Amino acid sequence: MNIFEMLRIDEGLRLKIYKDTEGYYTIGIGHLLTKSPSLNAAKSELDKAIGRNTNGVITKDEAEKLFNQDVDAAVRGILRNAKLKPVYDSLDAVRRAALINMVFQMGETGVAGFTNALRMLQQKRWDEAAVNLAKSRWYNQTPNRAKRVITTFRTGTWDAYK
Ligand SMILES: [Cl-]
Ligand SMILES: [Cl-]
Repeated sequence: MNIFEMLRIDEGLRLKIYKDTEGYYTIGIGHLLTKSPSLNAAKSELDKAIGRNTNGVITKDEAEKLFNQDVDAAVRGILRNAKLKPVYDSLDAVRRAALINMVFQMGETGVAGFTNALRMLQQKRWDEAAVNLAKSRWYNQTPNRAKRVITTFRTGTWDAYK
């Protein structure tokens, strides 16, 4: 198992503009297009991201190309964030995947805000951080996905995904 596969399981793949769990226009593998309520706006962003007139539909390769940029971007965001970097550096390969997943989903700012759990992750207090991670909107809105990530942090294995 690896980061790409993990995230592909969590976000799925759609070749046509869709709405996310929050009602936002998305496409491909969890690629947020816009938070605007307008499909046109979504469409224009899409065209701009792909570089062609797409009319709301992309190919598999295109979805994969956006996905590679997005994963790369998330990793770099972690590496550049003063609060995230230390955390990522202190972790094993599997747990690094767990933090990258959260960043892909909720952004750097989002994750950076889990102050306490972050500190707990740094101290390698697995059980405690996991409990803290569950007291959040994130866990309450996407409980199945949050459980998977949270188990990954607790255990350090890919079991929740196997
Ligand atoms: Cl983009
Ligand atoms: Cl879920």
